[PDB]
Amino acid sequence: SRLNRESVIDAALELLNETGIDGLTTRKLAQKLGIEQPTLYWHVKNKRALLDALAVEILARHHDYSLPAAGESWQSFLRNNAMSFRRALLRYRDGAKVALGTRPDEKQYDTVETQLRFMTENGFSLRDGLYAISAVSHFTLGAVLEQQEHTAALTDRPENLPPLLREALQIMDSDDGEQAFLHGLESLIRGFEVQLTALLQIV
Amino acid sequence: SRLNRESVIDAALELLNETGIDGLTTRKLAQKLGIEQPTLYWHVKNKRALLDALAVEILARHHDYSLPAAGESWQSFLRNNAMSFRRALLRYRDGAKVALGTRPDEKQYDTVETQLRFMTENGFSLRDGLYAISAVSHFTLGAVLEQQEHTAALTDRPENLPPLLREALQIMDSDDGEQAFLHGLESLIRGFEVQLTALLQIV
Ligand SMILES: Cc1c2c(c(O)c3c(O)cccc13)C(=O)[C@]1(O)C(=O)C(C(N)=O)=C(O)[C@@H](N(C)C)[C@@H]1C2
Ligand SMILES: Cc1c2c(c(O)c3c(O)cccc13)C(=O)[C@]1(O)C(=O)C(C(N)=O)=C(O)[C@@H](N(C)C)[C@@H]1C2
Ligand SMILES: [Cl-]
Ligand SMILES: [Cl-]
Ligand SMILES: [Cl-]
Ligand SMILES: [Cl-]
Ligand SMILES: [Cl-]
Ligand SMILES: [Cl-]
Ligand SMILES: [Mg+2]
Ligand SMILES: [Mg+2]
Repeated sequence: SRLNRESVIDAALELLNETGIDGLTTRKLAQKLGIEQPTLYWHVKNKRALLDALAVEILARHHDYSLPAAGESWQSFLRNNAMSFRRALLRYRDGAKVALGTRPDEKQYDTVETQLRFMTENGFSLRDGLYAISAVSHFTLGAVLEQQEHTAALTDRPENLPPLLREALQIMDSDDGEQAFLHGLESLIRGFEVQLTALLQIV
Repeated sequence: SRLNRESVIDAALELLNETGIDGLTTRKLAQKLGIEQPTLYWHVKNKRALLDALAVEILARHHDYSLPAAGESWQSFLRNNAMSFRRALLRYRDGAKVALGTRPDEKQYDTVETQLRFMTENGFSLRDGLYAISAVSHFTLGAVLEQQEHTAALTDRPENLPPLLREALQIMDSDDGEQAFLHGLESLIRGFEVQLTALLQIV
């Protein structure tokens, strides 16, 4: 079928959604596209290049809150951004795994620059703004990964529980992870705020 | 060589450290142990079972701060716990990936029960204590994953940067991730504290 970037990525995303990140091999991608491997190699040199581009396209397709609204507070922006990031990562199987370790793509420069600039405009040093942004990303990535990967293990295989753990597992099995995610997100945001407002005060 | 649980795990950990989580196949494990695949299958039925046990053994070997000291504050415990968790996950290549999605093992029941009990004793509901513990784990897992996975991509492949992003990348390349990790950890902890102390107050 068609082998422009867009179609190669479409097909890769589809494949990722079926077989997960393990199953995203160049041989399997070639199979899905209906082509021979040297044909694919002309367009896609290895798994790594594919993963970088998938990371970018996942956000381009489904990350709709990349930018602060007019007059939006930094707290509100971080909140909306994190929820959108989460939604995008959950869209595809192992999407958070795909996103891991990446750096902003040229196509993401203006977006991430605006994010960073906006933090500094709200009183953060570049460093402290970056630390807050990173912590939000890491927390969100960790939550999504444990949610997605837990689900992959339940279909892989299936008491003596002490009571608090028994109940803690009941709490976790009664929700997809969103409740605990949103709770931790508020904690994290308020903590940045305490830090930011403290200035040079011991806090 | 010897095929008790301990030796199988030793060898798997070694293999993981060399080839990462992709390279941890039962065929390669058999090769390292010097055995045929049906021999290995008797001891290890699939990759999933191997991963669960590796998650457990990584913490057993290198997670030394699983339990609160006598009279230790919950804040201090969470801090020390998170640092220890991080250190354990960084010990092996893709260790954080190995740990993802798991649930406490029977061998971890008493430990995690004590953690949960200790939070409740310090004023948290079981739910809120769990939410704090989870957020710490997720944040820590996310940070380690992006640190480890970033490093794997630098050896996989190698300007037009706007200034804030340029500098943000300089900041990130000048440290292994620990500084930003420890900064986010304090934010997260203080946020739990604001939540906890607020009780029924609007906060
Ligand atoms: C500022 C920044 C960000 C990210 C990032 O990886 C990064 C980096 O690797 C080095 C220096 C700065 C950054 C994000 O991944 C990203 O997910 C992202 O690309 C991004 C985006 N493209 O919209 C975001 O929404 C941000 N958000 C999840 C906090 C975050 C912003
Ligand atoms: C309480 C709890 C924990 C963990 C966990 O996975 C979990 C769960 O899946 C369901 C319900 C409760 C828990 C941890 O993974 C673990 O990493 C862990 O096993 C653990 C340990 N074994 O010592 C920890 O140190 C904890 N810490 C990283 C916050 C955390 C505690
Ligand atoms: Cl074409
Ligand atoms: Cl295209
Ligand atoms: Cl606002
Ligand atoms: Cl033996
Ligand atoms: Cl043994
Ligand atoms: Cl203390
Ligand atoms: Mg990133
Ligand atoms: Mg866990």
